[PDB]
Amino acid sequence: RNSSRNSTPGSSRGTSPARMAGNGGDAALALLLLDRLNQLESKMSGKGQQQQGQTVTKKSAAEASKKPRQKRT
Amino acid sequence: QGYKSVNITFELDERIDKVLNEKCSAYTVELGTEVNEFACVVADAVIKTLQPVSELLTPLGIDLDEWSMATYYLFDESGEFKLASHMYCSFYPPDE
Repeated sequence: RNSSRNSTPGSSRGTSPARMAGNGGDAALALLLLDRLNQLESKMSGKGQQQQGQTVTKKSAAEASKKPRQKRT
Repeated sequence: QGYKSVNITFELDERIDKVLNEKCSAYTVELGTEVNEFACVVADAVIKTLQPVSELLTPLGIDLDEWSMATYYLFDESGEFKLASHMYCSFYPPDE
């Protein structure tokens, strides 16, 4: 119902485990928000990404350790 | 020249754990990154990429309003400031 094509459940029956890890894929309800927004914000050229995470900040972490600033007072 | 990148766990446990651990858990440090800016940087990445949705995140089970207003502390063992391969980003002190 609702879904017929694309995305499969994976494994359903099991009694004797051998690998322990490997049911079908990753995430069940978080895949919608993750895929939609994480791929929506992507504007760089690549298409085939294997490892996520490389850069985050440069001016925020380097300016705080190089030049200390006071807050409130 | 080289960057030291590591994986962090910010509140993640049984929800969005592997999702953000594989997508936004590898940050660059040792090139001038601290712990306070580390908590604010992880909070900013998750709040910048995941927050623009809200539609699925609010019925999902999380509030998403305590991740942008409330900050977490980063520790490695018991409660010390050190840089390791896997750091723990969670709340430990009392709330005022």
